[PDB]
Amino acid sequence: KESIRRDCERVLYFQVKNSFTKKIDQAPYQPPTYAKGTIPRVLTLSFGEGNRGDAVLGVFMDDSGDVKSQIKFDEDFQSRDFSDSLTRYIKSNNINPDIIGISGFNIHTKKLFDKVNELVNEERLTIEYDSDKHLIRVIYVNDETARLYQHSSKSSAEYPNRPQLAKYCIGLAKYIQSPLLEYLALDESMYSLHI
Amino acid sequence: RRDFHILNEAEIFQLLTRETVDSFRKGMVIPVYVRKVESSYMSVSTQSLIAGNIQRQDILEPNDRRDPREVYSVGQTVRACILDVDYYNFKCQLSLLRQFTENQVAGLNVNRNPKFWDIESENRDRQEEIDKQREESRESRVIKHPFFHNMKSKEAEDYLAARPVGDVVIRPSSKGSNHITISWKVAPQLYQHIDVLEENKDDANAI
Amino acid sequence: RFQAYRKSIKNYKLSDVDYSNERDWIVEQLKLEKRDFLQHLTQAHSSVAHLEEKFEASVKKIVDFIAIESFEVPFIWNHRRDYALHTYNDDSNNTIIVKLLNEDDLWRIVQLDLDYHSIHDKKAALSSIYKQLDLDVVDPTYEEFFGSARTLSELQDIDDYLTFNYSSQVKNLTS
Amino acid sequence: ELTERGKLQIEPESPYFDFKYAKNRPISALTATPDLYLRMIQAENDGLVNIK
Amino acid sequence: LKHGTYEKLDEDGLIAPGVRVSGDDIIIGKTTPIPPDTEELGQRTKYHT
Amino acid sequence: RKAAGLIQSIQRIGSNLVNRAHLITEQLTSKTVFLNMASFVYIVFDPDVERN
Amino acid sequence: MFFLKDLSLILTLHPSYFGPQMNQYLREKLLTDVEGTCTGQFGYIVTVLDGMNIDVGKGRIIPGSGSAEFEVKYRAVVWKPFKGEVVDAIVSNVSPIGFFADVGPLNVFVSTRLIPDNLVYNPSNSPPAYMSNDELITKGSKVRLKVVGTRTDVNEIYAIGSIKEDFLGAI
Amino acid sequence: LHSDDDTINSETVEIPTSDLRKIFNVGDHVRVIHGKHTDDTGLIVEVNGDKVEFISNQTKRTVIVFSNYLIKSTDSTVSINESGRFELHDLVQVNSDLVGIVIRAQKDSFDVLCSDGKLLSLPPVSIYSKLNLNPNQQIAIDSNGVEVKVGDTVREFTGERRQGTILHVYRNFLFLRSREIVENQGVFVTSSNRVKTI
Amino acid sequence: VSTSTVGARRRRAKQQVDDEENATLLRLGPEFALKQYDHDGNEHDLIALSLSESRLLIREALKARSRARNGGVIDDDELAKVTSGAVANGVVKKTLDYLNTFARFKDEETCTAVDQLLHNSSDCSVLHPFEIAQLSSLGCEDVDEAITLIPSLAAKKEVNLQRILDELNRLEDP
RNA sequence: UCCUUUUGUGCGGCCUCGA
Repeated sequence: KESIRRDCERVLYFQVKNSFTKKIDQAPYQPPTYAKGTIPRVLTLSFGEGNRGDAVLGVFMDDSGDVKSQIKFDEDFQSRDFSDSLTRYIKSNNINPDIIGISGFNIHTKKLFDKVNELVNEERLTIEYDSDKHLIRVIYVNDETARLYQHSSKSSAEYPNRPQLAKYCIGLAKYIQSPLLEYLALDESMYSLHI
Repeated sequence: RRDFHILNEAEIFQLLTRETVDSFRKGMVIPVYVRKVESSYMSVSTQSLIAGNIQRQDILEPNDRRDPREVYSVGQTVRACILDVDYYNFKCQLSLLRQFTENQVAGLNVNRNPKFWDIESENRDRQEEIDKQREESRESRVIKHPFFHNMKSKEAEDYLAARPVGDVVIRPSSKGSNHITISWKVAPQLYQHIDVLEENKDDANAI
Repeated sequence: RFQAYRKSIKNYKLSDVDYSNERDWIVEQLKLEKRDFLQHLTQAHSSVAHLEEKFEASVKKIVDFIAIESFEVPFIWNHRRDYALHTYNDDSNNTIIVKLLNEDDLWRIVQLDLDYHSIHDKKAALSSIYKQLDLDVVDPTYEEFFGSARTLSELQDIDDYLTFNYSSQVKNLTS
Repeated sequence: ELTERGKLQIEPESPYFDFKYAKNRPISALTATPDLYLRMIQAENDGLVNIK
Repeated sequence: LKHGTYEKLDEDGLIAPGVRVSGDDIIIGKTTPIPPDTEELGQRTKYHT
Repeated sequence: RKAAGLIQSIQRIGSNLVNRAHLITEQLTSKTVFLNMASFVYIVFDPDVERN
Repeated sequence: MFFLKDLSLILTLHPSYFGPQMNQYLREKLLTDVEGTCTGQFGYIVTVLDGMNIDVGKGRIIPGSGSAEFEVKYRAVVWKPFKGEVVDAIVSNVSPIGFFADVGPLNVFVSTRLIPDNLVYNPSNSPPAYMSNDELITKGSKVRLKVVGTRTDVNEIYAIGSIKEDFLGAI
Repeated sequence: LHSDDDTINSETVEIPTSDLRKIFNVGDHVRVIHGKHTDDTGLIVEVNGDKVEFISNQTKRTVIVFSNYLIKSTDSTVSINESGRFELHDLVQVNSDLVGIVIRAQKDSFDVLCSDGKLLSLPPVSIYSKLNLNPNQQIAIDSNGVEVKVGDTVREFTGERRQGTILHVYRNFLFLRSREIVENQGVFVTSSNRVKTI
Repeated sequence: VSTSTVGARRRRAKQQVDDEENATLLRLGPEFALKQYDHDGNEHDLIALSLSESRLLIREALKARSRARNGGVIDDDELAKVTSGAVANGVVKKTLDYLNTFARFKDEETCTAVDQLLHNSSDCSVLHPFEIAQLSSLGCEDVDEAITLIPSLAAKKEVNLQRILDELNRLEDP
């Protein structure tokens, strides 16, 4: 019984190790016409729980890892005003995203994803390297590390004047920019993940 | 490193709902919160906010002919069985029929091979569990009457032995609380037990 | 990480004979654990003779690196990969590379290296107990099932045998 | 085999229901599915079942 | 807010003459400002001030 | 623990590591530890800065 | 250590049970509420002597609620450990921080700082054990330990033992 | 003062606090006054003069704190209010596909009972989120088909035939609170199909 | 839950050193004092019980309850299952296992002889009942061993400890 | 897709009502 227990524990150990290896083995997102491993410029959006009251918060991170121009939208995301505000925000000369990431707490995030994707496709919002032109990509972001990041005291000390949802957006953008370092930043909390 | 992983339909569904595509699939039975009731369709919302739908052929029983509005009401919660899942649009179809909601109990593919599963012990244990679910509670009956005495048949005969012919005693019947046996002395060491059936009883102890 | 692994080891520096026994024990353990892989290797590469001998030599070289040179698994995997694979030219002059070991096997070799020292301590204690027994003539059963013993369960069985059959000497040294 | 605790508490919901009445399972095949045997051991530690 | 009704008030917060009033109904609408809570976490038009 | 000691040593010498060999010549690390870690830590080389 | 004590319990009965079987129902309720319980003041109550012939007296009707309150006095066997007492035990689990033993229903935890150093914990052993040259203590092995401290909970008791003194350890 | 002479033991002496050092005996309940391990209680194990070692009650592990930071408090009575982000008996999302209910709460850790019955001990930061389910979602249906809401008492019919009052609802699982199950402070997990309403 | 027959004990100002529980100092507290009172208020002595006496009493009470519940019509498992309460069943099972694996005297007559020897003896007329229970329970073999395990017996040197221990070993079934 | 709601001051002074 002891021998079979030890053997099965070894096999399960190697299976868990392989699963975790599959989890953390991810390169940063490669923008088109750029060499693999280049850090992209990221814009992340999330209204939170998707309720009536909840507003959409955006965070833009450049390729150097510096958070720039956090903004708050003060209108219903299903209206034309939100679309106009997002179009003005993206087309601003000081912001040039390579990818747009979206994540949330429930199925209402699908409406935001579809709205942003339809707006990007219709307005033809292309990547601004400031030739061939490519539209910005809109994806769902796995928020395994963002939900623990937003409550961490390190994040709170880093950004004292920001709410939790802003920290969630920063966590999503950091995860897009470097998944490995975001997993490392969890420290003892990474053993509680679903491996 | 490998390229950045992009979520597929199943991963997006698991991300947004926290229900895997294994624990939410065809044939499962879940409780759903009814939201709309119409003549031909019914719209419900599950626990994880996935919008369900049930059609006229799946609301009412084949022998039923009443209108769907009379049968269910908004705000009520019922059990339903999944008939289809659309993992991309977060929509599902359900059925409230008895054949789907209740009969499908063995939802797990347990390998019940006779050489690999103890079938007979399982059957004996399940039979004993049904024989324990058949257990019931029971208690004596109390009646207030001058000629009523809580005695057995032989006890009533012995009580009537000391009394002359024609005296009457009343005792509870063995056929149930709805029956009363009346014993009267026909002759010395000869007694007749007559069972009386009670109708329109106000209570078990009542007359 | 090696210091953390070897912090519990009372004495890590083995003698030459004990080190050779350790290498043989790790080779046998890997042969037991990787039976299906060795069967696949033998079946699918029948044209090459004595591949299992090359596997034994590779495992011994990896054990040599880990124990004597104290190389960790990433360094061996990156800069010592030629000792973990075998190459040959077929009849059609086809260059064929066969991967005998992977990174998980290197980690398993590290684990077996850590595991064997408990067996070595138990065997040393059992041999010391036998020395204090001081038999006039060597017991053939003891040496027979002590030379071939490779798990601590069999060492415990030999310990039980010795404390039973020679209980009087144990009592004298000291139920 | 099931103890009384195992005879009662082993419900379909429980993860131990997979091996409630298992038999004739060879040792050689246990290493292919380590989770099954680990769940058997953990059920044994709870005092529900006995591995024979 | 109170449990009474507010639909009888006008734009200026005052009821008009000729309107029927029952108990508890609101006849004068007045508000005082309050330093807003952490609702600047995002409440587009529904943060109390 | 070795990483923190290495970081503190680099910050003592000037927070800049010119060459891989300086992990040995400046006594920052021992022989076997450097032999393990030499090819897994790198120093970004700018040709415009180093014309020689 | 086991003792005989005269204990009392207050039992409240709902008026729906005011029948001829009131005494026996009170007896079974008392048995279910006393047998196996653990009170920090007394220790562990294992059995109640003469459990079918306990006097219950006359219940007092609580004003304003109708329910009757009964004062039931009984004699029961009670076990309670004491500080500085040496008792036998059986090891139930082995861990690097120490070993857990069972003294009847009570579970006693002994840390390594109260264990002699020669009894080195061997995790490679099958089963894992705290072993010395002449001593080997594992799961199911008889051990004699001395209770040093007792921790009282709401309905539980936690005891801490030690084996560092003489005439202790393996037996 | 305490001494071998009886006549000395019956005398009271007033002594300045500047020349007094506390005496800590092995096996005494002591509560930490101040430090990183503040409000931790347990039993003294080793007294190394100035430094005292004791097995904790909350973390149940040995902690080394200086003797100046200890007060002999025979009972813990620790209140966990104004800490963490989780009230007692909160239904907390552990990770992506794991959930549980807080059974006991501590200053820097929590005890969580999973839906399958396994108990976990985690730091507050490692918990994924807290499930604030709506009241309509917090409704289940018993084996008979009768609706059962939070606060409705139900009693099983399968298995051990236990009884409890509904504390939380997650999918088909009902978290019940009971008086007689002292093992987990009354909290035991059963599916709604196993219970009948009273 | 259950309340002792000893009550009152109201607030005062003096503090005593004979308040902490300690087996070595023979300070068993007020609820386990040498003098007790029954339901009638009469004088009563503290009743200690060795594992043999406790095992006999629990077996007798359990079999009496089992016979009574069965209409007056030996296995430890069935006898434990007679009782009600799953936690109670586990507790009585653990006590039955502990008593069985450390039963020094499994016979009624041997236990009676042990109790008579430990009670009617002139030396034991001063011995505390807790000391008697500890001696009959732990099964010590030496005077020095008994003194080390039981510090209270060190101050009572007027007891023929060695011959009593040898008689206990003789009565103990090998 | 939308619907969604909750509570009250304190302290004095004066004038009255029924005995």
